[PDB]
Amino acid sequence: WVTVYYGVPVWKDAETTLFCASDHNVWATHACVPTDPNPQEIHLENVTEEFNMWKNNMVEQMHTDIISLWDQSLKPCVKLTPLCVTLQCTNVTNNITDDMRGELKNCSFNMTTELRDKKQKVYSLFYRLDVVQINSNKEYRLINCNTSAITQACPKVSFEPIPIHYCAPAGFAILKCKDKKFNGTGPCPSVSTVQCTHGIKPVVSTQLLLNGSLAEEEVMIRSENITNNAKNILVQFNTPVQINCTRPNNNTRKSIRIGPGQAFYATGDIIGDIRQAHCNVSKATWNETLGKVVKQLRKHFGNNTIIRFANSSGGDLEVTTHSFNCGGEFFYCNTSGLFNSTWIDSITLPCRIKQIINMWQRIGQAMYAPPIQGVIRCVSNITGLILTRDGSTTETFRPGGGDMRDNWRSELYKYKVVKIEPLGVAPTRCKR
Amino acid sequence: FLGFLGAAGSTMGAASMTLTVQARNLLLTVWGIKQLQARVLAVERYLRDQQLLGIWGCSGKLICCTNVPWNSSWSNRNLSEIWDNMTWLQWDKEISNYTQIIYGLLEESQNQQEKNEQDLL
Amino acid sequence: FLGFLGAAGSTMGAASMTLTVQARNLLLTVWGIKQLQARVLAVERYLRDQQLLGIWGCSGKLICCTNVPWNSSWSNRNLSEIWDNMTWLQWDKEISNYTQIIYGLLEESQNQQEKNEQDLL
Amino acid sequence: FLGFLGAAGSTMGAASMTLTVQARNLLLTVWGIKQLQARVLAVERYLRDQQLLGIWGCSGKLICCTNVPWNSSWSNRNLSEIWDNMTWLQWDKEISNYTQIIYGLLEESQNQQEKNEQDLL
Amino acid sequence: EVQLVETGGGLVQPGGSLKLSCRASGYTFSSFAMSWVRQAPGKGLEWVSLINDRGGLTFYVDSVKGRFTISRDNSKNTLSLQMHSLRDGDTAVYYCATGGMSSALQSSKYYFDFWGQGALVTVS
Ligand SMILES: *[C@@H]1O[C@H](CO)[C@@H](O[C@@H]2O[C@H](CO)[C@@H](O[C@@H]3O[C@H](CO)[C@@H](O)[C@H](O[C@H]4O[C@H](CO)[C@@H](O)[C@H](O)[C@@H]4O)[C@@H]3O)[C@H](O)[C@H]2NC(C)=O)[C@H](O)[C@H]1NC(C)=O
Ligand SMILES: *[C@@H]1O[C@H](CO)[C@@H](O[C@@H]2O[C@H](CO)[C@@H](O)[C@H](O)[C@H]2NC(C)=O)[C@H](O)[C@H]1NC(C)=O
Ligand SMILES: *[C@@H]1O[C@H](CO)[C@@H](O[C@@H]2O[C@H](CO)[C@@H](O)[C@H](O)[C@H]2NC(C)=O)[C@H](O)[C@H]1NC(C)=O
Ligand SMILES: *[C@@H]1O[C@H](CO)[C@@H](O[C@@H]2O[C@H](CO)[C@@H](O)[C@H](O)[C@H]2NC(C)=O)[C@H](O)[C@H]1NC(C)=O
Ligand SMILES: *[C@@H]1O[C@H](CO)[C@@H](O[C@@H]2O[C@H](CO)[C@@H](O)[C@H](O)[C@H]2NC(C)=O)[C@H](O)[C@H]1NC(C)=O
Ligand SMILES: *[C@@H]1O[C@H](CO)[C@@H](O)[C@H](O)[C@H]1NC(C)=O
Ligand SMILES: *[C@@H]1O[C@H](CO)[C@@H](O)[C@H](O)[C@H]1NC(C)=O
Ligand SMILES: *[C@@H]1O[C@H](CO)[C@@H](O)[C@H](O)[C@H]1NC(C)=O
Ligand SMILES: *[C@@H]1O[C@H](CO)[C@@H](O)[C@H](O)[C@H]1NC(C)=O
Ligand SMILES: *[C@@H]1O[C@H](CO)[C@@H](O)[C@H](O)[C@H]1NC(C)=O
Ligand SMILES: *[C@@H]1O[C@H](CO)[C@@H](O)[C@H](O)[C@H]1NC(C)=O
Ligand SMILES: *[C@@H]1O[C@H](CO)[C@@H](O)[C@H](O)[C@H]1NC(C)=O
Ligand SMILES: *[C@@H]1O[C@H](CO)[C@@H](O)[C@H](O)[C@H]1NC(C)=O
Ligand SMILES: *[C@@H]1O[C@H](CO)[C@@H](O)[C@H](O)[C@H]1NC(C)=O
Ligand SMILES: *[C@@H]1O[C@H](CO)[C@@H](O)[C@H](O)[C@H]1NC(C)=O
Ligand SMILES: *[C@@H]1O[C@H](CO)[C@@H](O)[C@H](O)[C@H]1NC(C)=O
Ligand SMILES: *[C@@H]1O[C@H](CO)[C@@H](O)[C@H](O)[C@H]1NC(C)=O
Ligand SMILES: *[C@@H]1O[C@H](CO)[C@@H](O)[C@H](O)[C@H]1NC(C)=O
Ligand SMILES: *[C@@H]1O[C@H](CO)[C@@H](O)[C@H](O)[C@H]1NC(C)=O
Ligand SMILES: *[C@@H]1O[C@H](CO)[C@@H](O)[C@H](O)[C@H]1NC(C)=O
Ligand SMILES: *[C@@H]1O[C@H](CO)[C@@H](O)[C@H](O)[C@H]1NC(C)=O
Ligand SMILES: *[C@@H]1O[C@H](CO)[C@@H](O)[C@H](O)[C@H]1NC(C)=O
Ligand SMILES: *[C@@H]1O[C@H](CO)[C@@H](O)[C@H](O)[C@H]1NC(C)=O
Ligand SMILES: *[C@@H]1O[C@H](CO)[C@@H](O)[C@H](O)[C@H]1NC(C)=O
Ligand SMILES: *[C@@H]1O[C@H](CO)[C@@H](O)[C@H](O)[C@H]1NC(C)=O
Ligand SMILES: *[C@@H]1O[C@H](CO)[C@@H](O)[C@H](O)[C@H]1NC(C)=O
Ligand SMILES: *[C@@H]1O[C@H](CO)[C@@H](O)[C@H](O)[C@H]1NC(C)=O
Ligand SMILES: *[C@@H]1O[C@H](CO)[C@@H](O)[C@H](O)[C@H]1NC(C)=O
Ligand SMILES: *[C@@H]1O[C@H](CO)[C@@H](O)[C@H](O)[C@H]1NC(C)=O
Ligand SMILES: *[C@@H]1O[C@H](CO)[C@@H](O)[C@H](O)[C@H]1NC(C)=O
Ligand SMILES: *[C@@H]1O[C@H](CO)[C@@H](O)[C@H](O)[C@H]1NC(C)=O
Ligand SMILES: *[C@@H]1O[C@H](CO)[C@@H](O)[C@H](O)[C@H]1NC(C)=O
Repeated sequence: WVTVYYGVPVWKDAETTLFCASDHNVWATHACVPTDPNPQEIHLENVTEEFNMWKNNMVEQMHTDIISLWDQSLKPCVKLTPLCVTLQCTNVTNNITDDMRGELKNCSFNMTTELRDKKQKVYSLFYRLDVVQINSNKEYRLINCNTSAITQACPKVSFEPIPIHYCAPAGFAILKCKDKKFNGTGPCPSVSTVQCTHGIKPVVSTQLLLNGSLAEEEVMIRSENITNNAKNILVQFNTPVQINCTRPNNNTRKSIRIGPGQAFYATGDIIGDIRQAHCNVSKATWNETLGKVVKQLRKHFGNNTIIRFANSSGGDLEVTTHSFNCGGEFFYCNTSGLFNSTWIDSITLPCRIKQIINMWQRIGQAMYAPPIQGVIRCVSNITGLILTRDGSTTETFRPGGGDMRDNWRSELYKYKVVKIEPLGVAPTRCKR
Repeated sequence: FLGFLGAAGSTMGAASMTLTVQARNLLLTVWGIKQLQARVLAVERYLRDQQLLGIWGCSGKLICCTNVPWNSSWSNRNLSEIWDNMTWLQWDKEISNYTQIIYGLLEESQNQQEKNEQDLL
Repeated sequence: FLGFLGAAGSTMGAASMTLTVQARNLLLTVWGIKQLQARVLAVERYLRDQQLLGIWGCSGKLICCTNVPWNSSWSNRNLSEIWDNMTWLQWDKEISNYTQIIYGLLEESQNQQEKNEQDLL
Repeated sequence: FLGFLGAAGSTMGAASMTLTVQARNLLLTVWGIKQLQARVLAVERYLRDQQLLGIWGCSGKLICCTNVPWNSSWSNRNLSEIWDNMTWLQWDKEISNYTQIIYGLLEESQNQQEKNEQDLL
Repeated sequence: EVQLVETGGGLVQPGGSLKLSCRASGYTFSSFAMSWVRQAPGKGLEWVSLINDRGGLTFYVDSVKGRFTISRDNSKNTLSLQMHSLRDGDTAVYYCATGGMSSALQSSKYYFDFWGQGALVTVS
């Protein structure tokens, strides 16, 4: 009666190592498998499968893979140890608008030349956020000098978030939930098997989620525990909100040789006048979008509840502002103009710019972002929010972020990895 | 018709006609190592299943009819329910606790068969 | 007599007596990875061929006589030309375009055979 | 009863009932490479033995009765001494020098058998 | 309610050939094995042939083993029986029946569940 079958369509939850595939990058370059131009997807009829986006180890793998790629891409670049010197700084005062008063420092210093016998007197411009006043009222040091070594990113490697596809190894499969209005947990019908994930762009940001995927029909609210104020709420929009950012300053770049084969890229004089970096969000669009978000929050908090939006709480710049990398430069924008309302042209968000960047939440590994010549203009899609609930007739929501896993969890929520188990036995009516 | 796992929601007797579909899908130094480990594992898992079929006397087959009786205590159901209503995922859950017992019995009946066949030659 | 590939220029029926000759020849961290990849690949290629023979019902054989008829459209030649004049390299070119058709037919006839043999037990 | 190699000191006919016991036990970047090499080798060694059984016509078996006669010059002993007094370790030493001869004969008789079976079909 | 309807010629010369057929309805044709049974003009029943549900396996009584062919087409819901050579001893009513075998993955039958009315064949 026992009959053995091999090739049985059975699987179990499993954790494995997925590989990257893709169609001068920081991330996926040549250490990545070329994609299949005609990838497959198979609908599974009558299959109900339980998904849990909050326990999805694909998120942990992506987090680890992008950090490791980031570091490998800085390892061979120029060390800026020679730059951690006493700086003599004054204010940049030439044609400065009020918003930029005190933002730029004109600093001179004694730098190493190619020969070990000689030094050179050089100068460069720094942002106020890059330096620390010491002592002699003009003496400054770079901010990272008492904490860490700093390296210069190689100005040939772009930070463009080129999409990565994750693919399963043989013996494993990735299941995709196609059930619209899937909130991240529990069972869903309409499951399909895919060879690989769609391309996911490793966009790094806080508060606002940029350039991601959109909800198919309705704005969705997803959380690990909606009643736990210690958990974040991810909000996925069903329409994009366009945001236009810029650094309206025609910068120049100069190369300072600091050794036999090494150079420091310094910000030189700025052409034209000095203006503040900023981002524009269409006001009507933002209001309509916020409209939809509240309508959905009411489903969990009550339709007679007062839902208020407020700006961020205190913390470091990387937490309280909207951080993003665009055009090759790192912007920190003030979002208090977006989250200032009860219930529910353009809105201008002022921004600050930094050159010394501490990625993720690490201490000890700083990088210097070389300046970009000319003027930067960026156009991107806001596709979602990270909100934290501040908490008896009202609830206040504030922008959150800083934990990058939340930005990938929002794209990988539809995927699950399973292991195929091809043997099975069953009673039949035959005998060897 | 159906591709890989397309029969997963089908009944056990509707499935089990697609066995070759699933069988064929089983096949910077740090990235190199991670991928070699994934590939080596896929091979090791494949070979363990093949070794197991071999010791049960089912080498080279997708469907292997054995000489072990079915204990009604493992699953007291008729062929009609098992092959026409149930899917393989449901079945796997139903008899998960008896898998090792069944495997032990399959190995033992093959050892006896293999020896009887030697004595007859 | 002949060693590996020594029969390559021989006719198909003179060759095919040397099948075990070829079958047995199929078996600083950067250098380590390059060699592991070469070794892992050799294993994966070997296993794919063995899996394929298995699903066609030819496991464990070097010569396997199947139950699929030969379509004259694949190659309209008599046994005398194929086995006495042609070499295997020439033959492989002649029917390259029909390889996938033939493979599909071999898999299907085995699925039918395997099921008929279950019903007879 | 006995686990892996527990039958090593037993006689040849007491052992050889434990064949599945042994068969199943055959299955910072620098550390990663050392372990991948160990795993790749285990697979390669396993497959060479399986390939060899295949070309001798013993695929899928632990005990395979062949059609090659035993030359008394390889070991002039009766079944009683070989199966009841000797252990497998002792036997392996006794006929070590004839292993390659025997293997060559096994391959050749299979080639002849395989062809005769084709002519009969 | 199911139906089995035998059709086919009823008068042949010995040494000739004859094809009978049976149209089925009211059940899934493809789920059942089928057979032919003869009723001698003045005696009892005799089993002649059996075909599997998928049409791949056929069985015969020794007396027709080298003469008759049983075939099935699941797309038309029909059986056929091709007689050749023909003997006087083959005169009988030929009944189409459902049952006889099993498919080894379902409960066995080994009995005949449904019968048609029978074609009458005379060998002159
Ligand atoms: C959200 O998606 C949008 C759409 O893709 C994305 O905006 C795009 O960013 C890229 C890179 O910043 C822009 O492409 C640049 O366009 C300027 C135009 O003059 C070029 O000069 C740039 O080339 C320089 O850098 C290259 C780096 O490899 C060098 O090779 C080259 O020689 C130049 O130095 C580059 O082409 C693209 O135009 C925009 N698209 C739009 C609509 O603006 C946006 O950034 C994404 N959001 C986030 C946060 O990333
Ligand atoms: C930053 O300070 C430097 C001097 O350390 C300024 O450069 C000088 O500008 C005067 C203007 O008359 C020139 O005559 C000097 O020759 C310049 N010195 C050098 C070394 O080039 C520089 O312009 C200041 N930059 C800003 C933006 O204020
Ligand atoms: C490196 O120097 C900075 C600047 O002095 C130190 O950070 C300051 O710590 C004091 C302690 O009361 C705070 O009040 C300042 O606001 C901090 N400044 C900044 C810019 O954060 C920093 O702790 C020093 N690091 C080490 C390792 O000594
Ligand atoms: C973000 O922008 C807002 C206003 O655009 C800044 O808000 C001011 O903060 C000071 C701090 O005490 C208040 O006294 C002002 O009244 C605030 N203005 C308004 C209109 O409320 C805010 O500080 C900026 N945040 C950051 C981090 O720069
Ligand atoms: C912002 O979102 C819109 C809508 O998803 C994107 O526009 C679509 O891009 C796809 C890409 O092939 C086109 O096929 C669609 O027709 C586009 N829609 C429209 C209305 O043009 C848009 O590109 C996104 N913006 C960014 C910067 O990614
Ligand atoms: C401000 O811009 C004008 C434009 O030509 C320039 O002439 C002037 O010198 C600038 N001011 C300073 C302080 O450089
Ligand atoms: C630079 O501008 C800031 C603006 O508040 C002012 O406090 C500071 O004293 C200025 N420094 C110099 C050297 O003028
Ligand atoms: C450079 O070194 C000389 C040496 O005396 C010193 O006087 C000068 O102030 C230094 N320059 C700067 C900008 O510190
Ligand atoms: C998501 O849907 C499941 C379905 O049971 C529900 O239990 C869960 O609470 C929902 N999540 C939220 C945040 O409400
Ligand atoms: C969700 O958060 C509330 C807040 O107290 C907690 O009591 C509840 O147990 C949490 N739910 C789960 C499933 O842990
Ligand atoms: C933002 O709006 C202001 C309104 O005058 C406009 O001048 C500015 O250029 C806009 N910025 C962007 C990035 O479009
Ligand atoms: C962004 O730039 C595009 C360019 O055409 C413009 O149409 C759009 O309105 C701008 N968005 C905002 C918020 O200004
Ligand atoms: C946003 O929507 C609310 C709905 O009451 C409306 O009152 C408010 O004026 C809107 N704001 C804008 C900028 O249109
Ligand atoms: C919220 O709207 C739903 C819609 O049916 C309704 O059932 C529910 O009672 C409403 N809650 C309040 C507080 O009115
Ligand atoms: C939020 O707005 C309040 C208004 O007084 C301001 O004090 C606070 O600093 C703002 N938060 C941030 C991060 O700017
Ligand atoms: C928040 O809304 C009030 C309403 O009058 C406005 O005065 C205030 O400036 C707004 N805050 C920000 C940061 O725009
Ligand atoms: C920046 O200044 C250079 C000086 O020649 C000019 O050619 C360039 O067009 C300017 N860029 C912008 C964006 O105005
Ligand atoms: C899914 O269930 C329906 C219910 O009858 C069935 O007809 C269909 O064939 C099932 N799907 C598959 C792949 O068999
Ligand atoms: C069936 O299993 C029970 C325990 O579940 C065992 O006692 C019984 O002997 C088994 N029957 C046979 C025939 O082995
Ligand atoms: C056999 O199948 C029938 C379905 O009609 C079911 O009711 C019965 O319980 C089954 N027999 C066993 C062994 O349970
Ligand atoms: C099992 O399949 C048969 C097929 O006709 C169906 O009639 C029966 O109701 C099914 N039983 C269950 C429990 O689904
Ligand atoms: C398998 O073991 C678990 C352990 O709790 C038990 O709950 C389950 O019912 C067992 N399965 C069967 C079929 O008895
Ligand atoms: C090469 O061709 C000649 C031509 O007759 C043939 O005799 C010879 O045997 C061929 N070589 C081999 C290896 O058969
Ligand atoms: C032989 O191949 C032709 C097409 O090349 C096809 O139409 C024909 O049916 C095939 N013959 C058989 C017996 O399958
Ligand atoms: C059979 O072989 C002869 C060689 O004498 C050849 O001329 C003929 O064309 C062959 N037949 C076919 C099927 O081509
Ligand atoms: C094929 O081999 C036979 C063997 O005698 C030979 O006579 C014949 O000419 C060969 N034909 C061709 C085309 O080489
Ligand atoms: C195989 O396909 C190529 C494609 O050009 C064709 O030229 C060749 O003749 C084909 N081979 C056969 C045997 O038809
Ligand atoms: C070891 O030798 C003794 C000697 O008689 C024997 O009885 C015993 O069984 C042997 N050990 C094993 C594992 O057979
Ligand atoms: C047995 O081996 C001897 C050499 O050791 C050899 O001469 C003899 O022919 C062999 N006997 C047989 C039957 O092959
Ligand atoms: C056979 O066994 C006996 C043990 O009683 C031994 O004395 C004799 O030598 C053996 N025969 C051979 C072939 O040596
Ligand atoms: C071989 O085993 C038999 C088993 O009874 C024993 O009597 C005999 O003495 C043993 N011979 C040797 C040489 O150990
Ligand atoms: C095997 O070869 C060695 C080589 O010295 C020899 O001593 C030994 O006796 C040989 N073994 C046999 C069984 O003849």
